[PDB]
Amino acid sequence: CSPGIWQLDCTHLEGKVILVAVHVASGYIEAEVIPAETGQETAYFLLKLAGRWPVKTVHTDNGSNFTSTTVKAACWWAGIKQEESMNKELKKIIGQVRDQAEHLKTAVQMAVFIHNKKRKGYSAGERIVDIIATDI
Amino acid sequence: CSPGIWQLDCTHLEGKVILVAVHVASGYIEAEVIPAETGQETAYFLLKLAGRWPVKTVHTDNGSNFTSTTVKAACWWAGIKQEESMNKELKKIIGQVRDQAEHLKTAVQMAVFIHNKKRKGYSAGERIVDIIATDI
Ligand SMILES: Cn1c([C@H](OC(C)(C)C)C(=O)O)c(-c2ccc3c(c2)CCCO3)c2ccccc21
Ligand SMILES: Cn1c([C@H](OC(C)(C)C)C(=O)O)c(-c2ccc3c(c2)CCCO3)c2ccccc21
Repeated sequence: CSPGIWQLDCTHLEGKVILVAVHVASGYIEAEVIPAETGQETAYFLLKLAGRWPVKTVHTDNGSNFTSTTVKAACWWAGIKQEESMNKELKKIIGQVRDQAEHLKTAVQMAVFIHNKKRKGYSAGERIVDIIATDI
Repeated sequence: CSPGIWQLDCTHLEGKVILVAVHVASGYIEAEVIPAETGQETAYFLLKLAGRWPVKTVHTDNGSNFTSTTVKAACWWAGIKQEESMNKELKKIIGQVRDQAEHLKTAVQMAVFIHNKKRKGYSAGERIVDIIATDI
């Protein structure tokens, strides 16, 4: 599909919030552990994401995630418009690696690493880079 | 140069710590505002970075940044080996945009966005994506 389409959602583990972004065209994932499931966190995350990738449109499974003024401000400034089982796979790898790390965020980043590097025969990271490069 | 070489340093503003990573071959920047200039923050940042890009070697202007056990553990797990004026340009853009945002971290991410999108005639983001894709 379009190379600038992303998907953004939050999942929960150990009473903590995990913000997950998926480059739909590729399956590449970015994730962060946030204290509160607030629009301020979502907006800051969006700013980080747009400065790194060409983000055209963002989809979500909880539309109310994108109603706060802070979120709309972030999408406005970065020129972003609104528009899986990835949470389940990521939760799988997280469960697999959880005991190697004290904090949940470390295991989250470990799982992101594994998922993006996994070969399927390019990997998710290779796929996102190649799609965005080709589009150039 | 080699597409897997990164540069990592911390700068200071408003009594806060900004961790800055530069993809040397391209000039692409990632940055985060951290509470303390500790090895734990550096290690977590490195885990995030390696899961997103093919990180082979990391250089720094403060070698003692990479002596903590936590840092070496992160480089071990991700398979990372040790080995500008970007801080000044980034500080420039940050100064330019600082009044549009309440928090420093928002202005930092704004500056990262501007720098990575700036045209020079591809941009830094386009360059990193194209280098890493070509290397594929
Ligand atoms: C607290 N802590 C952690 C780690 O937490 C941070 C990443 C935030 C530092 C955590 O939650 O277990 C590490 C550590 C660093 C790297 C690393 C791993 C664990 C596991 C996967 C591979 O990479 C570590 C090492 C020596 C002392 C203390 C440590
Ligand atoms: C506190 N706050 C912020 C912003 O802080 C966060 C990003 C952490 C939310 C800050 O430091 O000024 C924003 C805001 C959101 C997006 C955005 C900008 C500012 C400026 C550049 C373009 O993008 C915002 C909006 C409505 C109410 C409160 C706000």
